[PDB]
Amino acid sequence: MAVKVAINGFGRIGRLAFRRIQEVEGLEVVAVNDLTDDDMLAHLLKYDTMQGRFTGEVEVVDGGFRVNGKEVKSFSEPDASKLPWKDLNIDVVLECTGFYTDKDKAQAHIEAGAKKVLISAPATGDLKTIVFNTNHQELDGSETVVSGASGTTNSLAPVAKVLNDDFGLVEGLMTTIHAYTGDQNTQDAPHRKGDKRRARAAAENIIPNSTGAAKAIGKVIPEIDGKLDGGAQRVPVATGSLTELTVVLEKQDVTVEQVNEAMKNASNESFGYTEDEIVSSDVVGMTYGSLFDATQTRVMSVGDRQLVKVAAWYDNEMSYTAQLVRTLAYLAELS
Amino acid sequence: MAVKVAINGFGRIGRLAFRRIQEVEGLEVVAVNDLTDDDMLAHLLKYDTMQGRFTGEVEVVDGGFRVNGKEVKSFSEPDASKLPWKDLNIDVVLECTGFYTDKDKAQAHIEAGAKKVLISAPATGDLKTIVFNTNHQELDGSETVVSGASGTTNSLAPVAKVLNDDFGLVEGLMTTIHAYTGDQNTQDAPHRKGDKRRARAAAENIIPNSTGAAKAIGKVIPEIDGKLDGGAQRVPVATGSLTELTVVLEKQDVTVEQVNEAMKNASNESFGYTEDEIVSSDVVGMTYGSLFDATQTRVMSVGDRQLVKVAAWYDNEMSYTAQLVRTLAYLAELS
Amino acid sequence: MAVKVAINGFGRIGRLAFRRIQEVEGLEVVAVNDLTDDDMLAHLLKYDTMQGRFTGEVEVVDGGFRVNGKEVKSFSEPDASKLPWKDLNIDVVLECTGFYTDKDKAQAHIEAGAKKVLISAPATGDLKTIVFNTNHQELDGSETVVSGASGTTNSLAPVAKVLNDDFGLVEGLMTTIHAYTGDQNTQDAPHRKGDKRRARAAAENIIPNSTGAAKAIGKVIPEIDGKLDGGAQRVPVATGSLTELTVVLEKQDVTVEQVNEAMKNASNESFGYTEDEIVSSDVVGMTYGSLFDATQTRVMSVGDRQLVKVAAWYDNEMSYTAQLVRTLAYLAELS
Amino acid sequence: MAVKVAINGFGRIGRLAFRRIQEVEGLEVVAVNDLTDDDMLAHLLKYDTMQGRFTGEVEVVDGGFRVNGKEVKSFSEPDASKLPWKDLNIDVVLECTGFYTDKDKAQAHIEAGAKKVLISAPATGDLKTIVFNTNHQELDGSETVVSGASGTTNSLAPVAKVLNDDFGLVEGLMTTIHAYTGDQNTQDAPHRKGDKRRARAAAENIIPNSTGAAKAIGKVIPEIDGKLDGGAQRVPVATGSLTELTVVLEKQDVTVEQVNEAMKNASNESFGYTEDEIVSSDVVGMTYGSLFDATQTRVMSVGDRQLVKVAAWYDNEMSYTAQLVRTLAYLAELS
Ligand SMILES: NC(=O)c1ccc[n+]([C@@H]2O[C@H](COP(=O)([O-])OP(=O)(O)OC[C@H]3O[C@@H](n4cnc5c(N)ncnc54)[C@H](O)[C@@H]3O)[C@@H](O)[C@H]2O)c1
Ligand SMILES: NC(=O)c1ccc[n+]([C@@H]2O[C@H](COP(=O)([O-])OP(=O)(O)OC[C@H]3O[C@@H](n4cnc5c(N)ncnc54)[C@H](O)[C@@H]3O)[C@@H](O)[C@H]2O)c1
Ligand SMILES: NC(=O)c1ccc[n+]([C@@H]2O[C@H](COP(=O)([O-])OP(=O)(O)OC[C@H]3O[C@@H](n4cnc5c(N)ncnc54)[C@H](O)[C@@H]3O)[C@@H](O)[C@H]2O)c1
Ligand SMILES: NC(=O)c1ccc[n+]([C@@H]2O[C@H](COP(=O)([O-])OP(=O)(O)OC[C@H]3O[C@@H](n4cnc5c(N)ncnc54)[C@H](O)[C@@H]3O)[C@@H](O)[C@H]2O)c1
Ligand SMILES: [Cl-]
Repeated sequence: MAVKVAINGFGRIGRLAFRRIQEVEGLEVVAVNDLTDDDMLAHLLKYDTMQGRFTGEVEVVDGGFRVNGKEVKSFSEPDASKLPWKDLNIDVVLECTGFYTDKDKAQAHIEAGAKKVLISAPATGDLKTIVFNTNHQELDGSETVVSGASGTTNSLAPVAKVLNDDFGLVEGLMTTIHAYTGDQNTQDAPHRKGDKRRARAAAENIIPNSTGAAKAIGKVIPEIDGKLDGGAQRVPVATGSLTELTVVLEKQDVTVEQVNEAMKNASNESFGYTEDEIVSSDVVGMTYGSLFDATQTRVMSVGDRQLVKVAAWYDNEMSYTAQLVRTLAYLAELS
Repeated sequence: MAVKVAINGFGRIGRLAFRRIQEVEGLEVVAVNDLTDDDMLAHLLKYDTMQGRFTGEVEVVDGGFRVNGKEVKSFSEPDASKLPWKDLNIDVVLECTGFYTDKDKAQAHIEAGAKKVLISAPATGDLKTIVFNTNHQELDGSETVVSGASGTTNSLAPVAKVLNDDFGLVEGLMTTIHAYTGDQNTQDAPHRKGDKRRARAAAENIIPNSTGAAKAIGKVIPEIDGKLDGGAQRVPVATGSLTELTVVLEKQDVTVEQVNEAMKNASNESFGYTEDEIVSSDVVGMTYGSLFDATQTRVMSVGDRQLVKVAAWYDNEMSYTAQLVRTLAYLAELS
Repeated sequence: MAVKVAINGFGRIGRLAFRRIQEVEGLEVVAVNDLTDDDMLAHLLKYDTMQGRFTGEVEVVDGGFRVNGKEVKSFSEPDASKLPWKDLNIDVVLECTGFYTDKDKAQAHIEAGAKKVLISAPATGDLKTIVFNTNHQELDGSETVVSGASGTTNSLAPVAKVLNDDFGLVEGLMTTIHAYTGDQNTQDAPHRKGDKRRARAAAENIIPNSTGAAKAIGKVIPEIDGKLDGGAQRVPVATGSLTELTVVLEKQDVTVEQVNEAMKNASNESFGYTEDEIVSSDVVGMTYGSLFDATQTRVMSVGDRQLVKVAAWYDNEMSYTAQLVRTLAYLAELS
Repeated sequence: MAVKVAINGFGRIGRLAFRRIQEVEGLEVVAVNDLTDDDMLAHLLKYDTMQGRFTGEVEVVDGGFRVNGKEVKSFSEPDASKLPWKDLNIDVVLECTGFYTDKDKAQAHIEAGAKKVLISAPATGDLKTIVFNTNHQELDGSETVVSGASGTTNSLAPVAKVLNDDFGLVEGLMTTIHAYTGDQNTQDAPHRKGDKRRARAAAENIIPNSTGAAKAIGKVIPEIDGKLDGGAQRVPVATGSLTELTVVLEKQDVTVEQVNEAMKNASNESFGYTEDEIVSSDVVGMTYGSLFDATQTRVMSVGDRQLVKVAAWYDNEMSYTAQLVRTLAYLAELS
């Protein structure tokens, strides 16, 4: 039958990965783990502020919940090493808690009996960081623990690859205007990780913040390692984000048209192209990992010296989740 | 010299109580306790999203911080029983963590050496619940643990008293349209206390939620115990709230004017009166505990049967804080 | 073939009425009028911040736009008396500009050649005010200008009817906690109609405001004329709203359960029932005119005197639009 | 006595300039013009969602309003050529309506009798564009119509000057993450100027949009004419903005520290310097034209090739307004 998936952390990425799996044959979520009870899990699956009402039926049953007639087993175990993955025969854990973002920590799922772990974030340790349709083919099926990178990395990789392949990337700087996330406080309050900015009221501020997306791009595209860096501004939309990239290229006399054309030629189910004057809410729930926006391309030329600026939208939620689940499927399929 | 105050929980209420104590002679905050470091505390005192920049100078120093030339000792101790209150000679603890909202739990501060505790919230146990300028005179100086009630209770009490004194309260229902607070999640997520509504994205929803304010009004005004109940709708403003009360009265043929008049006559530093067409942002940072809005008075008469509706604004932060600090001062002065 | 509909004012209600007519056979929108060009119209139809991407294809063509292979003629004419309705054989104008909310003013469409007008708001003059599934049967086919009421009226009517039929309505008061609309300013600015509250930053305040919904309920349910009144708080969500109604009933010893069952028994495609602890975003895009929320029903009893409170959600946009289009269909079919 | 000022367009910039003039001696606002009545004007002066309650007393009087005992005459006249500026002896009109942003159009105030006009925006035609403390010394007193530039320009100019003087500006690109403003729609609607992005729900989207600030910088700093370009993202905060500038410099091996120090050395009352990890609400109401944020400086070095990124905050309202008022004072003082 299907690939057996357990989701660890039924949060934003967890539940959306659950929804998305509902429309990909060969994958079944058989178990979910988190820190709450079934009443709350079922409820947050059914209702979603940004992504909309869940389409199927959800019902609390014994030991978990039923979704469109399928039993999902649920657990409330903060220590992953104690999860009953061996008895459940879990083929892949989707690790979406935010607390196991390291090869050695995530290993706990393997000890508990899962065959492989896919982490919904950048992760430290000796493992591959994968953006689907940019470098998934670097997976060979011997990996046990894999990172699915970040929303920002997924928005940036296909854009950066085209810039480098077609024009030769000398260097660039990124800013991501990014929806606020669960890691920010509702009101000004002490922040768990001592970040004085993620401390502030999330929905009432433009908030500068760091991201590894550009700095660690070299893990996704080794041939440009060290050539990008940048940061983020977290702003008050609840999901939907934009990556602006300003670069220096080797090729001279570059034009808006050549850049846009090159992006369009690279488009697929991960990397979308648009020429419509859209805004963030238009990309909520979209399944492209990156939507290239040709209306935002600019070229500064002073004499023979040029800066090239481009921008790609991503739903930091659904865009990333759709990539995560593509990498999931590919990863499972290799065994 | 001054009354020695320690603040437990340097959060929204804690920091604002600190600010407000800066302009009230005879009160000095000598200690603060929370779960973070000085860098974070100093920072959140200096900067405040809704309430504005702190006016004085704040500098991180050894074992705490200096504010306008005064040393504040700071601690990072979750178990209150362990705080050095005896060494510091604490006269009153302002208990503003949200975790000691009960007479027996709050007792921990007394064991630790504080003479008295004032809790920035409704609290269970055998103790007095005080709304300044409605029933603060019920304090005699033999109390060790006192509750300052809630924001909503302070908004409501003075309105409820006038209605009862002047018209005879038969019964009523309340809804507070309330700013969202720190116990709501930033994004849809499991809620610590299992509340499926406080679980939702705070700044993106109208959220029905409970409040004891009306049900427990009888602790502040015994003679109307059991006559009020109601709830809240948490909405996306970061601070600033409104209490609507709909009531049945014993007196007949009541008019809008008679109600407004009676409210105006009862106005003081705690209970304000306005006839201007204001909106929530207008009351941010105000120091009335309750601002009666005459433009919102409504009287429904069918034959000889009437419903009377009124509304009072409050800054759930600063209004409550100003009331809290008035009570603190009165409380400390009684010994 | 189909009934020929022209939409006047391609705004929030106009474009959603357009979307909604795409899925109701026997109605075709053949013309649209507004104050802009086709580029803008096509665009606002394609992309909708709260209601999501339009599903079909939209293309600017000559003299209007093409939707799913169908030609829509578009005009840019502020004076309705000059629209080419006679030439286009318009059966019904859906009047959604906010500028023709009066029988005599709306008469301009009839002079221009439309057979009938349906107004997407309360309207003054000698005409029927219709809430589908509460009093649409009051239409006999001799009306030329009809009002579809307001979102609030549509949320309230079916609730008020069950209350009266099953308990005897004595009197009541309403508050609707309501998403902000286009008649509010983005920033504090002079307000076109002199309302000092609708003048304020819409997305940054809780804003009291008037509404005729309750006061004029007797146009929809004559037997309770004069027994309801109340107002609105406009709050920062971009669509989705809640009506709170506090009532006195002739029936004594009423329980929460009795009220809830009576509501459930009246449910249909206009009046939904829920027991889930939902929040405003959960109703965005729903097609019930009114969603009764059983979780919010309260009964305050003091001796034999009771106040009953209930609450019904409505997407002020899509709920109202769904009702408007049901009324449109029924209206057109009577001829 | 004082310089006589009239404010045309008592909008955000108009009212804030009015407040700010209350604390600059030698300036008196004697008259205000807009399109509303006195009730509305007085009210919007008193109450301000982001900027707070006005401190003095405001009272509607005959033919205007009284502020702190001073009579302000008010008018309701859309055609500036008809304003009674000669009878009032206006020395300067502050042109803040957004409808006279051109030398020839603004001439109308001169014909009506004003001696000089200062425009609260970029303006076309033969006139000087002034950022106070960057180029106000280019004013000689023979100017009759002057532009105060934009908030963005005022944020950018001092930053760009330091970059050019100390390192040699080769070229650069700018993005401003900007609070939404009054020219955006509350809900998705046709936009007055045909802009399909400014058409969208302002407080629910990240919205790319154009700005002349970088492109026209050469009007403020001639020696870098043509070297900058860029755009804006309008995001959901009601006021408070950030300018990010990414540049190529002549000087090689530039460091973060060198850049920051050079910015600190240039600081004055128009150009602030900070090393605190602040967020947008922290700059609401600040009087710096530009607040340089040292924590956001980055230097990307690949071999011998560098990009330098910096960022400066501004309250697009109060920062701009304080700059406008300083230019007003200097302008009037030259005659
Ligand atoms: N845009 C995004 O939200 C986004 C995009 C890509 C990746 N990510 C990453 O994915 C991860 C999750 O992000 P999120 O936004 O979904 O966070 P979230 O807070 O919504 O989800 C975390 C969930 O996991 C649960 N959890 C926490 N500790 C646990 C434990 N020890 N055992 C079991 N369950 C536990 C929490 O209760 C919560 O339900 C993070 O690493 C985040 O950085 C987020
Ligand atoms: N926010 C309001 O509108 C408001 C109004 C009236 C009353 N209150 C009440 O005041 C209390 C706190 O309110 P708040 O909004 O400031 O909460 P908050 O979210 O700001 O948190 C308060 C602080 O308590 C600290 N804390 C938590 N546990 C602690 C511990 N064990 N020891 C020491 N410090 C600890 C937290 O780190 C935080 O800084 C609550 O009881 C609340 O209901 C709040
Ligand atoms: N939006 C809601 O929540 C809601 C709910 C129920 C009823 N309504 C009512 O429907 C009507 C429209 O509401 P909306 O919120 O969709 O407004 P809106 O501002 O989005 O739409 C009005 C549209 O009509 C256009 N218009 C204005 N004058 C015109 C004219 N003279 N000729 C042609 N076009 C013109 C405007 O350009 C705009 O597109 C109002 O009466 C409103 O009260 C609104
Ligand atoms: N909002 C900002 O951050 C900001 C910053 C710098 C400059 N500006 C510029 O300042 C100008 C005004 O901006 P705003 O945001 O205060 O706009 P606003 O809409 O808030 O105020 C404009 C005012 O002009 C009045 N008005 C319009 N036409 C008029 C007429 N011809 N005669 C008399 N009064 C008229 C309106 O009633 C309104 O009060 C614009 O040119 C704008 O670009 C805005
Ligand atoms: Cl995150």
